[PDB]
Amino acid sequence: MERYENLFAQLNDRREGAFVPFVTLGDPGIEQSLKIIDTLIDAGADALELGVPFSDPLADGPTIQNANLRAFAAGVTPAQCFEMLALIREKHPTIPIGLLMYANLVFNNGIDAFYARCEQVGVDSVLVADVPVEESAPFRQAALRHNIAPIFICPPNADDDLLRQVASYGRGYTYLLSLPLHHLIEKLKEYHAAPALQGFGISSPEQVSAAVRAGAAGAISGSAIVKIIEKNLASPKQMLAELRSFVSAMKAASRA
Amino acid sequence: TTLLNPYFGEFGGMYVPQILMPALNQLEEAFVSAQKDPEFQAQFADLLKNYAGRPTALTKCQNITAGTRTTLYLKREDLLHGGAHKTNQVLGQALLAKRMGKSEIIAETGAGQHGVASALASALLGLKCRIYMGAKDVERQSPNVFRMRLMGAEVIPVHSGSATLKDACNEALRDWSGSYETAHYMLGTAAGPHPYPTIVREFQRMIGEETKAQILDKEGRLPDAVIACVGGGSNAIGMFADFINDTSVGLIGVEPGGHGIETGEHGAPLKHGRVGIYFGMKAPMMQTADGQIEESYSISAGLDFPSVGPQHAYLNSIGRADYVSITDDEALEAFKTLCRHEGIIPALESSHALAHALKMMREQPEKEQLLVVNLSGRGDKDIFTVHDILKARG
Ligand SMILES: [Cl-]
Ligand SMILES: [Cs+]
Repeated sequence: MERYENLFAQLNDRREGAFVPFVTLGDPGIEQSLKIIDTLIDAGADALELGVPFSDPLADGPTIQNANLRAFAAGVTPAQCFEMLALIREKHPTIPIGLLMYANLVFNNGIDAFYARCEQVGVDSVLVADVPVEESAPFRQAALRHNIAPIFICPPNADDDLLRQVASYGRGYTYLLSLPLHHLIEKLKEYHAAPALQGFGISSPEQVSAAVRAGAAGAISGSAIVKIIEKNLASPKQMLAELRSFVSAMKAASRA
Repeated sequence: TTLLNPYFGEFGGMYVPQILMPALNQLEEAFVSAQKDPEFQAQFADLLKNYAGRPTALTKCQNITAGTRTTLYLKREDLLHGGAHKTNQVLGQALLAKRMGKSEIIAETGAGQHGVASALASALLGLKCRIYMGAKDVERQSPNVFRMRLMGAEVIPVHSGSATLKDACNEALRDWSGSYETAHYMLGTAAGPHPYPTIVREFQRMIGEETKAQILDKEGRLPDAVIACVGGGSNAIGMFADFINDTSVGLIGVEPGGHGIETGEHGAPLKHGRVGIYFGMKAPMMQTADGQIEESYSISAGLDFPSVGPQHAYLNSIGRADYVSITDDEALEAFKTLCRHEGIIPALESSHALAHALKMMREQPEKEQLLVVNLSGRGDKDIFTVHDILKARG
């Protein structure tokens, strides 16, 4: 499987950018989460970025902190997330699925065992939020041994040595956080990095169009989707319709 | 990559989001040059001597060891300005922040002692100070919150998560990722990402340096063992550091046993937790079987840190230092004994260390041994807690 290469190859022949929603697995319940994800795909999401609830998500702001709390209230465990991942993959054979992890859940039962389990359920990529490239060697080596793409964040304060490490070590895509933007994309394709997805504060269709025009292969909406869930917790049917309208509007914006 | 080793054996590291790595590299470089800078060393020593009260006394206990062959000394960090050893390292870190051109201080606190210490260092040195505190801990430590506010610190409550220390440790990191240009993160113990385990040790190590000179002056020999309680590890590693190469000196760290190890309600990650990755380090921690991070439990709020400094886990693994635990009840008894026989009210934290020294003495009363306990703070802050427990019992 190279779902990301296939996704980007087709997107580029259709001169589209990728739209990638983030959502926490099991938020607000396991069954409602499974329906949220099916709505996001059907409305036109090109790939998925999925969080596993962790007790101490020190790299996340309040919207994702509350999403984790809702999922923990529903009894969601790492093992139940993996069960959910197998179901999603069974329904949707071609969409790339990326996990956003914290290092302790990857380390807990053995680094190699974690990536083996991702390969088994058909996960395509893993970003470990609290592992910098300097500490990444055992993680990305385990990822490569199990045909998992290791995803690295390229932050705004990145220098050149970081760009070269990110470009050599990453696969699938580069996670871009917001040095001029256009210059970052160009240095990254200079160093033959995986296609860059812009992931900072992507809230409106106009931002999706800007990212693609600026040279990025697409955009990740890192919390605007979780806000829609938070807004509409009491009305599940209004939740899915708002999610459907937002995602199709954002995905229309990627058609440049 | 880095100037110093971020690892102690297999423990430690810099497990932070990529965005914080430049801040840690800047901090490590400033620390290494401050350490080679006689001007920095003299400013630091001047503050410790003329503002905080160093050197602190080394008191020989007169009455507590009667009828045994133990000689017990107490290193009196309870006489330090602020009433706890924390004052040593916040002064060093505040001078470091100024050296780096920073003007703001971020700190986390649980029981409130680190927040008080950071607030007083910030007021002295002209730094604006904001302090994150779990709203559970705000409610339960309103004396310490008033102190911080009197000293001009901005206190910010955290309701995220379990709203305790660990969740305050997270929001301080989020703040610092955006503000490290102008703000320094004043971490409260000898844990977290490199270079903090190294910095806090070096800014606490005078405890051991003084103890060694003081014990050689008084007894003409090194102690058989030095004993210190271990919440995050800063007071213990500060006592230990200068004795590490004196391999005849026992090093004993004491973790809180809570209601008993077997109850599951304790705070002893080093001996009874499991290695994991959190708060920027690979270290033993309190965690569930799924990899979620639990809280410690102890009667003393100051031993609430659910992990331990990585240098301690290293020292344990190679057998240089031994780690034990002491229950709530053993600590309470030691608290009462020091009051009645020596006229010193110890912190409930420090009482765990003293309780283990009393155990060594009582179990083998004819063993000749020279012990030093690090009395990491005074117990005025604990008298209400102790009073209520003793009323609830009789
Ligand atoms: Cl003095
Ligand atoms: Cs601890």
